[PDB]
Amino acid sequence: SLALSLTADQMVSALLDAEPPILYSEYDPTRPFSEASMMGLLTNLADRELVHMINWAKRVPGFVDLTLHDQVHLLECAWLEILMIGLVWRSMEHPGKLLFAPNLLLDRNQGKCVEGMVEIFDMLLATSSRFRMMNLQGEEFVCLKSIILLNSGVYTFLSLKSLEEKDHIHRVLDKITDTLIHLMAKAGLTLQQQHQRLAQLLLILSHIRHMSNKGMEHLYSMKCKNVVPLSDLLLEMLDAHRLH
Amino acid sequence: KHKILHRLLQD
Ligand SMILES: C[C@]12CC[C@@H]3c4ccc(O)cc4CC[C@H]3[C@@H]1C[C@@H](O)[C@@H]2O
Ligand SMILES: [Cl-]
Ligand SMILES: [Cl-]
Ligand SMILES: [Cl-]
Ligand SMILES: [Cl-]
Repeated sequence: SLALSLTADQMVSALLDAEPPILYSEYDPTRPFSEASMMGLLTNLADRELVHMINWAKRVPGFVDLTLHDQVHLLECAWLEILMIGLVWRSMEHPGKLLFAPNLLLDRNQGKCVEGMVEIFDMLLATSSRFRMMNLQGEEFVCLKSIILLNSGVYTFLSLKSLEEKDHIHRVLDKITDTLIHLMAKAGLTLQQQHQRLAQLLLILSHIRHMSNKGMEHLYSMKCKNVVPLSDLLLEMLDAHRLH
Repeated sequence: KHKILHRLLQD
């Protein structure tokens, strides 16, 4: 139960150390965009990030204390939300653009290359705009990302000791909550402002969930149309949502 | 023990 005995500062340190690297896309500027190639680039990248994400998850305090089957469920539920919040964060400093990778920066018109995608882009762009308005800090972002991992899936658990097991997840979520407040208190926010920013931050997660739900149906539509061949991990990740 | 994700979580 080491995760429940961390100070806020140690919690923050642990999450910062855990952060995965920023990967490059296989984008070739000498290749003219098509629906297939764009979806090819995005899925290839996402497929490479999933591996790093799995390794990041193991470093989130509390996560390794769960059973393997719990760990699988949380990740199956959250993976696209986690990709999206990382994207939105990377993009905060590039208005009107999404920084999928440092060599792959797309605007909304380039999203129109893929059927149904531009509406997802617009929401992702809107979320980064909100992050920029709020002046979201890196220490707040790594708390939010971990909250997404632990929260998405915590209530859809199929079930024993399930109850007792979930109790541990809620204790960690509470620790992350304390850590956020700690951060905000340290930055000089009054009590009132602390509760207000905490709520604003957590209310963004609702939108991130909605975007993930929409993105998931879009990905599934791409698979069905055979637009791009999807990797076996990404397929498994997608199929876990049991769409149509 | 058959899912790819399960395998990668085990390493
Ligand atoms: C799933 C997705 C391709 C991969 C994208 C993707 C790829 C890498 C990454 O780091 C983040 C994202 C977030 C957006 C993802 C797209 C949303 C859908 O409209 C589309 O099918
Ligand atoms: Cl890579
Ligand atoms: Cl085309
Ligand atoms: Cl338009
Ligand atoms: Cl005060």
